[PDB]
Amino acid sequence: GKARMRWTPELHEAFVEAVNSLGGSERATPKGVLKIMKVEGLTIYHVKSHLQKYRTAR
Amino acid sequence: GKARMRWTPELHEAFVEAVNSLGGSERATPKGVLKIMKVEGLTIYHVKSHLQKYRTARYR
Repeated sequence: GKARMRWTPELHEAFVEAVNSLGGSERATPKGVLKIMKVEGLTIYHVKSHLQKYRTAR
Repeated sequence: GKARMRWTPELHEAFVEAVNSLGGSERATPKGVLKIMKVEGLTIYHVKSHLQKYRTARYR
């Protein structure tokens, strides 16, 4: 049904650094995270999905 | 090895909001700020360092 991204350690680490630079999981936006990460192939849909999961995880 | 924890404008703004809720910079504790901010990797030492500077700051 849904295509999922391969969140490697390196990619997840880049994501967490982006989230933190934007003030944390509650303050960061998918678009802001996407803009900071500058990863070829990454999309809003996938960042949003991961950010929602990250918030769920804590 | 390890990233520096940089106090970006957005992370600083989150900090200031937490301090304000705790009654200002002298009344706030570092652990209280840390608990409010919920940022992965942020430690009591990062927040103490920043809060010590902010206590001496003239302006919000």
